[PDB]
Amino acid sequence: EGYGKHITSMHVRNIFNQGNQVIRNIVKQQRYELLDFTGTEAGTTNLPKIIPYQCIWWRGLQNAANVNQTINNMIALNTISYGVRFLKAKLCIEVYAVTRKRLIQTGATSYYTDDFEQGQNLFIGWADRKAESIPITTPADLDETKLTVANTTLFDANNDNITKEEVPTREKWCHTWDLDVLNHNYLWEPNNLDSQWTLIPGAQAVQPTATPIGPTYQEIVIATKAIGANESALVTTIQDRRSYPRLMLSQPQIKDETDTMKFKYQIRISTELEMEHHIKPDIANPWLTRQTLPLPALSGDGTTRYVPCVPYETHVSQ
Repeated sequence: EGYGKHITSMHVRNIFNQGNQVIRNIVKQQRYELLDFTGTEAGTTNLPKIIPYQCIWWRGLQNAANVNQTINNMIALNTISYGVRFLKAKLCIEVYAVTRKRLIQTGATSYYTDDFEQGQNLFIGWADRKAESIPITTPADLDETKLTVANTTLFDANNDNITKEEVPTREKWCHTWDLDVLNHNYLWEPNNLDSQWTLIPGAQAVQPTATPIGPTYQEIVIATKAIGANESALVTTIQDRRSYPRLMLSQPQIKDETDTMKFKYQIRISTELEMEHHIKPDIANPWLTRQTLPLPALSGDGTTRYVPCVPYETHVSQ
């Protein structure tokens, strides 16, 4: 018998883990940006300005210069992680200033000037009553400033469907999503989120026929995975339905002597998406993908992509 101080008989011991380790990263993006309803150019128009939180721009793809390190952390962790679960998403819009171009006419100059409105607000619209979609072409289109849809508005005199929440200056609007829909201990494939036509977790059973997504929107997923040419994994899980109504920013519609008085806003968009990275285990186990199903994405040859914004889910008594 060994007399050492630390001596103890061997219990069955293997230190290598099974993947129980979880890093709980957050990916933050914080942006002070312009909302311009004045101009005639693209997203500067009077049209509402969409927030495509379905398109998982939380990465901050709409520009390459907004990458912070939280991404650079996510990019790394996705290298060492077999799977991920997004357990929260926190969106907060601050309204610092409000501004509107007043029209001035002198000597047929017909120039403009800007005025502060402390009494008007920023209307945050929801599609919650209607079914709508977001056209997507390039990551740039994910910019919530310059993103628009033609002939769309938050104000329809015939029927007003939108659910609206007005944000004054010196006031913030913070909405939060719970993005862990995956029961039975399934996870999301690691993604560095370099694709705009990729989408957010949650099950909107709708998918465009022109861009068939596959099962991952189903409330029950029936899917397969390659895991090499020799093997295949059958990924099968339940995930709760989720409805992500189109989130639209807009000014009030003020009929003015000429054409619907225009405002412009200064806001700070604060986005922190919370991710739990389940790191790859100490030993290679490619078959862990049996627990992972890819992030939903719009697959197709087209240059443009229409994401379902589907507003809501009826609740039936049971």
